Amino acid sequence: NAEFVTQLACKYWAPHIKKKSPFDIKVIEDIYEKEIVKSRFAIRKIMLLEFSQYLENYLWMNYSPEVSSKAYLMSICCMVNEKFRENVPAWEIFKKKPDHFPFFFKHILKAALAETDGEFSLHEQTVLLLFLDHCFNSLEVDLIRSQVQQLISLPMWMGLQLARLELELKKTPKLRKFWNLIKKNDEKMDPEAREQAYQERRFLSQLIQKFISVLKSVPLSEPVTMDKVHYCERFIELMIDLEALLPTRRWFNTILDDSHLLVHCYLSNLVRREEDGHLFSQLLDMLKFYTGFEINDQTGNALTENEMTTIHYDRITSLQRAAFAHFPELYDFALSNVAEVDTRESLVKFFGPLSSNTLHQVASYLCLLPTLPKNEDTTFDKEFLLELLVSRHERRISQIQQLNQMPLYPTEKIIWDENIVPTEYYSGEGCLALPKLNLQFLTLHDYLLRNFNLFRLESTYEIRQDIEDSVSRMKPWQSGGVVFGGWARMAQPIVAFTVVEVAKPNIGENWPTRVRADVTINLNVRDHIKDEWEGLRKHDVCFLITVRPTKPYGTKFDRRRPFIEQVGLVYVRGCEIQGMLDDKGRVIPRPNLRGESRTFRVFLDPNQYQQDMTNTIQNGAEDVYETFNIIMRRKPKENNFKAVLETIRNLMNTDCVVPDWLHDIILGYGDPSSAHYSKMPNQIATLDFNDTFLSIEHLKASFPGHNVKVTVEDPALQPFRITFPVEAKTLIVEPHVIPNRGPYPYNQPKRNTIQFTHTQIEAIRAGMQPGLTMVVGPPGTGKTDVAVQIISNIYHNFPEQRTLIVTHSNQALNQLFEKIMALDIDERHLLRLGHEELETEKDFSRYGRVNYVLARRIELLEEVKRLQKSLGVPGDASYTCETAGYFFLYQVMSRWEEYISKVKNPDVTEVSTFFPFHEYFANAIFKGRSYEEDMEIAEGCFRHIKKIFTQLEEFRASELLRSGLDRSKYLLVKEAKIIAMTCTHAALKRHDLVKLGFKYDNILMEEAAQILEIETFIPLLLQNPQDGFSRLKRWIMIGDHHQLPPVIKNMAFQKYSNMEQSLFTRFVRVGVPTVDLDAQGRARASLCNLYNWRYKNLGNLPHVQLLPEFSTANAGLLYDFQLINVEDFQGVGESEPNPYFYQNLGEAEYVVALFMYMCLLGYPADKISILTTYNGQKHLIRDIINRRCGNNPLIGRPNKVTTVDRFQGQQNDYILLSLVRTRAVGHLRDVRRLVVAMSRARLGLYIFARVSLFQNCFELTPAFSQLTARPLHLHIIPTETTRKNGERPSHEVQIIKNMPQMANFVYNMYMHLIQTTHHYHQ
Amino acid sequence: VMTVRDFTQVFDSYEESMIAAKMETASEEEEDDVDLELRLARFEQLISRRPLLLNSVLLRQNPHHVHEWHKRVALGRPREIINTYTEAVQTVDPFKATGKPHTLWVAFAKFYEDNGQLDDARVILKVNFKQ
RNA sequence: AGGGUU
Repeated sequence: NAEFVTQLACKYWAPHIKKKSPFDIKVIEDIYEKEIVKSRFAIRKIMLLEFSQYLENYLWMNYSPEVSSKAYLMSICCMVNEKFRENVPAWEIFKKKPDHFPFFFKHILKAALAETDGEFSLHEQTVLLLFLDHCFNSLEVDLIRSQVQQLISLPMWMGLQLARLELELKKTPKLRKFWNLIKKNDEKMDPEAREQAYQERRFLSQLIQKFISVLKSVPLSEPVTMDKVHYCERFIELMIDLEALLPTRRWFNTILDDSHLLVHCYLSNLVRREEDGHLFSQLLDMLKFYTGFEINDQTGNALTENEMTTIHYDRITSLQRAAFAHFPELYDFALSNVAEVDTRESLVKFFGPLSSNTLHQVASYLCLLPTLPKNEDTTFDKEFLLELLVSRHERRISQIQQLNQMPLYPTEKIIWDENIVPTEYYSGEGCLALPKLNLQFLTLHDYLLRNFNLFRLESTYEIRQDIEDSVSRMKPWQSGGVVFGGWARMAQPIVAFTVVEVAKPNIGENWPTRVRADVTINLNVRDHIKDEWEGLRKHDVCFLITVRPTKPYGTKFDRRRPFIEQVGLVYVRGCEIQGMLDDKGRVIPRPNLRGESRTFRVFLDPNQYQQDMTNTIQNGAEDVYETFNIIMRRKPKENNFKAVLETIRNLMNTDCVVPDWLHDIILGYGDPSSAHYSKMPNQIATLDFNDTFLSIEHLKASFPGHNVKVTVEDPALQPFRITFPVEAKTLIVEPHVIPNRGPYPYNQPKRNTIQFTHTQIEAIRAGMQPGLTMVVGPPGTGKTDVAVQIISNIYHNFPEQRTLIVTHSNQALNQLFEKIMALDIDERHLLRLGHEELETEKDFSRYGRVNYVLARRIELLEEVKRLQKSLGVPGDASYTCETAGYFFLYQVMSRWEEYISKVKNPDVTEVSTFFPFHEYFANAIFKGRSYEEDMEIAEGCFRHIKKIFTQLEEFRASELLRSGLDRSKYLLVKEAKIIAMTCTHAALKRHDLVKLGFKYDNILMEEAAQILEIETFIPLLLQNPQDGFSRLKRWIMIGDHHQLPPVIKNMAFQKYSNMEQSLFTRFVRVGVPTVDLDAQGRARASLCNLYNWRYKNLGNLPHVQLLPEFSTANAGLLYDFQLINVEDFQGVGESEPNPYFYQNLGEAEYVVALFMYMCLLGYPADKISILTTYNGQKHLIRDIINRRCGNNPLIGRPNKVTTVDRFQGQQNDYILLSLVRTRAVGHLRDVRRLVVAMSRARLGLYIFARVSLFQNCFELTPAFSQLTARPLHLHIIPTETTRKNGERPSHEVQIIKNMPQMANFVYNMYMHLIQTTHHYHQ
Repeated sequence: VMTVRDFTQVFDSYEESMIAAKMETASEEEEDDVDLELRLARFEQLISRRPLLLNSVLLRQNPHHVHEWHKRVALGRPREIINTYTEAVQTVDPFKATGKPHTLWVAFAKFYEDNGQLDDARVILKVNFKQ
């Protein structure tokens, strides 16, 4: 009934249909019963409805209390849930018309609590659970928060057992007055508002009771309906999210504990079902982590180890009090030591023998259960009662100890578990046992662990995929031995394997500190492969694999079938290369080894080793480490997972000392603006802006809302210092003079040439101040110029404050260093770290910088020699940095001090007459005009000489350190003032950097919205704390959250967990104030309109507005941009020759034909790049390029043929864009992908798509409403330039109405050009 | 190599420096292992330091090192409980620990003191084995 | 992909 839902849409609510039939309630009723319910909530049906804008155009705007029904409520929730599944804005229509949302919300609550199997089915109530989960996860929306407040505030505690409430009020006496105040205010309520309030206050506690009864209805072994399982799963998901967010946790945690839900769940039949309850069990483990999380519910602070111990001690103590006073049969047990009594074992020993009635009575004295009336039997199971008391009082290991026992490699028990390692096929219909990234985290440990686990799971999934690819290729067959029918590049048969070291555990740990093994392979392979295997280096991670093949020899493998059964997968273990052995038995001027056998010494995960050994010793399990028969290596650039996890673990272990003005914002709570410079207590009043402003006019124009007062009236005297107040809109500007640097005018400093806008100035100003500076920089708004100006200003204002620069890509680093080179920054203070093709004019790597220092030292020591001789000092020996230092103090400073004593303690003539360095500067002095002038000229000469000796003193280290590595260490730890690297490198090298004693004061980042959350956090901690506090003074982040996010290989982790969300993006969402750059300078204003709607006030720079090059039309094309409709070609639109390898022959051929048309017009083929949203189409366009252009002299090649995602930060003059899709919109619905796609062109953008499909997409409307304002048929001018954008053309305009007509035209045009011309490349 | 030892004496003359010194001793530790025992006699930074001392005690078969390690753990109620657990697990001798707990369990007012005393009495109470 | 004195 796809024609049914669509026809309804067209009639009643579809977009781009002028007139619709009026609202009819029966449409909602019919669609819900016959389309949604009857199809068993089929995802494709729900998608069609959602995409057709059912919620925005029919459901909500026609919703009222009078028309509300079951079908109406459910339909709204289905649409909202689907929007979350598709990661599009879910709440906008409610925000537009908020009036009836409170009524709607209250009735969602009623429906959720409705009797099981009653009016609402269990699936329908699962849908409601998920919807409510989205609500609780969306408290940033005022409309939602105002409804949810009453469900989760202190008054919810009226759902507590009366004894537990009193216990809590006694525990926190200050709570009682607030409790009383609530009871008083309740009196002022009318009877219905009171009843509504009480129902809301009891909702979550009552929801728990509903869950518990659903859970209990699950049989142990008999068949169970999946709807019960999924309800229970979604319920625990809700519990986790409520518990992992402080505002929802604050009061609800006590409620959850009072209900004893967790004990119910661990004793349940469902967890005991190994297959059915597996996901439920994993969700349960997550919930347990949070119900016992180490945080104070009221203060929100993390609990110390002492506080934890006290909590545990106090519980035992109160249990012993009750034991002593009221238990005789167990009276002897009470007398037990608290520690002995506390272990699980001791507690079972003491309380296990007791009757159900006695245990119930014990629990009642702890306010855990109601009193058991005299002579009554308890209704609770003994195992419940026992587990209740035991679990509550047993010793717990801390969160840190728990983390420190985790292996860093995935095993075969993890790699194929799709509850925690989902495939890319994950629809989003079920939930996963995964952490979620949104806005807030409980503590730093919570924050770090969520990122740890999310990073861990994706890497494990990738490893599993790699293993499947390489192990399948090896074709493991039975021979009871294994024979490999194939070979693999990335995996080899193991010839020998031996554990060679199991070291003793460190104090406080139960695992070996180090496990090593020797693994031998036989490189009977192609020399290319032999070289790659010998290319393995220290810290490279490999996987050790055990297969016991299931198939006879010759049996075909099917990749579609379950991998584990196919090859007989038994074990997977990770390892880390220490080094390859040489023929002297040494772990590796690398040698040339002989033969084809190679042995590698590797590290095994010590925690995994202990667990396996324990399993072997205790349970007779076979020794895993005697079974490996395959070893697999990976691509180094895709194989950093283990190092990153270790770094995260180290960060968790350390005290994580981040700036106190950052901690709360990082965790996402508290005032998002509290780190803004205007709110920093150490805000600096006066700043030297140096070369930031080109003139006093530029400066005045840079501060629109301020009154500028200059300390000097003469306009000819107007670098600038600016003083900021603390009338209060007044800036005091002081012009000053750069100190003379010597008699060589070329040694005057380089200067900034960029006339920064007032907005760019606000960014630069903020970056110079202490605190958090966030800059949102739309395409081409000058992010890089802002960055280097901030860096330059910090460099000059705060010499020996060191700046750390972190980017995502090496391209951004190339751009920064390029612009840095044009500014007044000494290259000896620059350093670039990396694990690369040199793209800058100078080499800023450790290698390049060591070499510069060495070469500069030589030149400077020669200057000292020349100075020596000019002074008539004898001595033929050359100087070292050491003797140069002696020379400066003894020969130079002495002469200068004597000189200053004469002329600065007074004629113009005596400035020159007594100047001690005439001969040295003969190659270059005094003007004899005034004293002040010549004196400063003399001063500048001394500064020139002093700079020589300052550098030589810095360079002495290269005389004390011979090796290039030690020399590079000196530059990194001491000499450089600006140190740059990628976030990737920073993550890998943090351990080494901290060990070196790396220090820095300021961090600047670019591409910030492209960097993963945890890889943004790590660069904050590349150093040790200073006197107990972070040394970090500034944090500048520059990025664009309206462009593409960090890349997540498996998009299931984005769909469920929002793992792609950068820290930058989270901070913007949290509400951290941003500086939004508002004037782009790389593309036509006309093209800028296609994306500037997305940003705050994004306009254009003057040169874009005024330069001819932006108003000159594109030859042979009427419009500078067009959207071109492309219907079917030979009955096909989009095609899929391989699964998900989306293509569109009609579009591809048209694009190539246009490219050919342009080349035949004389376009620079290199100035054209071709983009598409799918890799399948990319290869197809390339295919057609080679098969149609081929060996054509008149037709070149486009600079690139690639995807939009691979063209981030890149551009060309002309972009040819293919959107490919005809059936569904696909991932272009992500507006960020849209914005990037709309902004890759400087001068020309031509898009080929099924226009109708994308027009219907609500999120894409602001772009496509502009694109469809122009014809959808390509307007060409084939006889054409100096024609301007607006002027009517002096040639014929022909309209190409389709691709075949174009391919015809281009053929005829070319056959006319082959006859009339002849070009000649060979 | 000697210089590190010289530095250790300087550390001995004197928290982070204590960490550097304890790491210097744990770097491996003969008579030095017993000396760590001196560190247990003086101070332990965290259960982990105490755990390392316990490991040294485990490493040396003779009883006194283990007794010292247990004492280090105590220095209150939690430490005493840990010592009691060690005694329960330890079958080596009842004398050293006997007196320890006696004076250690003289800071308790009630029930557990009488009950605790009874438990101690219970713990106290071929050929010899038959007798 | 890393450097030094009886």
